[PDB]
Amino acid sequence: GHMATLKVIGVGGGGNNAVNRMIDHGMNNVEFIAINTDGQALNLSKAESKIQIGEKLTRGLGAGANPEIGKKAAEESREQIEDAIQGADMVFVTSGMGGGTGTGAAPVVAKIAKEMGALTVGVVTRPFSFEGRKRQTQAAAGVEAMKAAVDTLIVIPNDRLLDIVDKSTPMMEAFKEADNVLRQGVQGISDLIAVSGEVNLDFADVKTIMSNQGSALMGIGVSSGENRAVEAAKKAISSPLLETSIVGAQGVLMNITGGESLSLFEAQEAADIVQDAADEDVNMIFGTVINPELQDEIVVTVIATGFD
Ligand SMILES: CC1=CC(C)=[N+]2C1=Cc1ccc(CCC(=O)OC[C@@H](Oc3ccc(F)c(C(N)=O)c3F)c3nc(-c4ccc(C(F)(F)F)cc4)c(Br)o3)n1[B-]2(F)F
Ligand SMILES: Nc1nc2c(ncn2[C@@H]2O[C@H](COP(=O)(O)OP(=O)(O)O)[C@@H](O)[C@H]2O)c(=O)[nH]1
Ligand SMILES: [Ca+2]
Repeated sequence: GHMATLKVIGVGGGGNNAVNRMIDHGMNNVEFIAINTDGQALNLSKAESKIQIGEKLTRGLGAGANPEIGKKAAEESREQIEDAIQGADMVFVTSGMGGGTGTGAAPVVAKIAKEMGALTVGVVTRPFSFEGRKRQTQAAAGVEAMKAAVDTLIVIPNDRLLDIVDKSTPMMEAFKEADNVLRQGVQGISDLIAVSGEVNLDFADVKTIMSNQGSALMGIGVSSGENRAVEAAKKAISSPLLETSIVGAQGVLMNITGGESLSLFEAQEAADIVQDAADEDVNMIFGTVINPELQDEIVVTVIATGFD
């Protein structure tokens, strides 16, 4: 045995960007890997591990919006990608769909990770509508290839970022909001592995809900005071940024963390919120953690799968 190990792999520009910002934000117990055709971007990566793919193919340039180049680049560097993944129990592959490198290389990276035995989760963006129909169509083909290669896929349409900004919100601030989805998902699973809960969930439960599943929702809700459990549950299952909503979920992993005041009744309330919002009979795998360092705060974390 061993404690399950997580790796986060950014593929292409947006994925590299997300890795850098996640490192800026602070992340423990996760190995970051930056993968790119673009050697200039890779040289600026904050990631401990860097893989320049397609050296012979692009000679250190990007893939110039041709997803076939990203795919061939990943295939040319297959052994390097294998060596960088080796040992991971879980791999998150993050990439912006629509360009040349991520669209083509990220599904190959995901396929390698899954063939190497890792639980493989993709977190990808679709391009803004203002980038045009061709970019959207190219990205859609990437999303489909991603879905065929991963265990579970989280898709963030970049157009959703236009729903959470005002007319002055800096573009980089909007990008950081999108980063929260992956980042807090990683932090949640890390905490799940590391702590023996009063009603415990561990990596085998993660595998049961996420293995070979397709579309997924991951979310988290923190609340306090009067209706804290219902509120936190509602916040966990309702991100404005995700393409896949909770509605239709057949499998759910749900954890509630609270202080010593965490009540049985409010645990039921929270679990019921997820049940009814799913509008399905949900196979729930339910966990609970008492963190006495919490006072009046409750945290609800949800991963939902089983839509397809
Ligand atoms: C700044 C700030 C204030 C507050 C309040 N916070 C902040 C920042 C962050 C960042 C993340 C969080 C909340 C994390 C969370 O609470 O996660 C619970 C985790 O579960 C656990 C955890 C421990 C256990 F002992 C057990 C168990 N019973 O042994 C247990 F179950 C959990 N992770 C997942 C999960 C499932 C799928 C996915 C994927 F994306 F991969 F698809 C990711 C995560 C689930 Br489902 O559950 N905060 B935050 F605390 F809100
Ligand atoms: N949300 C977000 N989307 C991004 C970011 N960077 C790029 N994108 C999106 O990702 C798409 C592909 O860009 P990029 O990753 O640079 O292309 P690649 O390097 O060829 O894979 C773009 O068309 C944008 O829609 C980012 O930092 N955040
Ligand atoms: Ca646990």
